Amino acid sequence: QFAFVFPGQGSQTVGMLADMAASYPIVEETFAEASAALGYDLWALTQQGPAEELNKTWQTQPALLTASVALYRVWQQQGGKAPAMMAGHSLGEYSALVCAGVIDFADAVRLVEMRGKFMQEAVPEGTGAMAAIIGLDDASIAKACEEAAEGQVVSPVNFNSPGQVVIAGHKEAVERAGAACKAAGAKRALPLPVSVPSHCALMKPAADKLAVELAKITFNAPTVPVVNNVDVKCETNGDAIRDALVRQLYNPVQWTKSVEYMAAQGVEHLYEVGPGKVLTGLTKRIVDTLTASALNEPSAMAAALEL
Repeated sequence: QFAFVFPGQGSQTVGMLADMAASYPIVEETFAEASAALGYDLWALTQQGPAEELNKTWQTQPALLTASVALYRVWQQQGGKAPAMMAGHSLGEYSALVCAGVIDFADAVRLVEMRGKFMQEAVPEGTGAMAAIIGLDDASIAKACEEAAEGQVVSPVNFNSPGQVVIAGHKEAVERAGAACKAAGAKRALPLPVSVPSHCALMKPAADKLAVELAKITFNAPTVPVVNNVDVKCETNGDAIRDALVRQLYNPVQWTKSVEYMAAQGVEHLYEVGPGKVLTGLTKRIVDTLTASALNEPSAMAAALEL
């Protein structure tokens, strides 16, 4: 049995899905739906860039959601069976919820554009930072962050695998926390092209704004289980899923535990339904007997549909 996993920010690149679109018209048709909802040509953005535009998060997010939904649509069109379960990394959670029939596609495109805007405006540029902590155990990192906070905010915001954890918060506190992580024996603490300090307390007021928008949108029952980032739970109540998306924004993404959870449910393979191979690469580091592969090139898509 397999699950579909859907990537988030960082997985975009200019030119992504070009080959798939050339093999499958439903890709650009899907992007045309999104672009009608957005009021600009999203496909052209993804194909032409420039990178700096594609990397602006209120454009990144709809771009990624659309890419993932397009790939799902190809799978389904070509006779692919539904996965046993779905999960997505931050933005990817929205993609999963669309593919699982919870949120209308166009609604979700508009939603994640607004999500990105709320996120971008959360704090002044130069206020926040993110850092990747490499080669330290989850607990040591949380403690380093606690000690380092000193009435600012800093906390683990992505648990991506054992020994790969992103922290975020106020710039100064993220500096202190990095240093402490190093001191605690971390192999690296790499500063990221952040700005937006996602998935920590700094995102509260953004989350409160998101809540207001989410409430306007119809949520349906999922047709396939979606493991959520915040609680590692498969909610089915439309209104519980909504609430989990609000809480998602200012709480850590529990990716490590979500992958463990899927494995525990009997999932044996993760297909990454989106551009890049980021979640694919995480998989074996979380559960070494799990396999993963991406479904963003025609041939790979073909090979999977043969199974």
